Amino acid sequence: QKSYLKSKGVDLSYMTLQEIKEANTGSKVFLKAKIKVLDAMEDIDLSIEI
Amino acid sequence: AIGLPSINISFKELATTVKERSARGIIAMVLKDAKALGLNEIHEKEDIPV
Repeated sequence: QKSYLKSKGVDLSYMTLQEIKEANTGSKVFLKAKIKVLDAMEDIDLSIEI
Repeated sequence: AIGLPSINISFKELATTVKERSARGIIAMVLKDAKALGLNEIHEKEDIPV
């Protein structure tokens, strides 16, 4: 969003991060996500002490 | 002069402007052939005269 706003010509040097996220984008949406994908058991370790 | 009453609403754009400076990164290419003489204007990597 910041890169897009700069590409348009706004001067966000004063605007706070929250106000930067406030800004109108005009039919464009930018989102990011974080996930971790599980996997089935594939290799098994086992050490036995007598 | 006194005329008919005038009501006008004007809509303008906030013409945010970054000045257009001299273009950099253009290459002049010259070559001799018997086909497609003159300039050929290969702006895009993909398209090529056949």
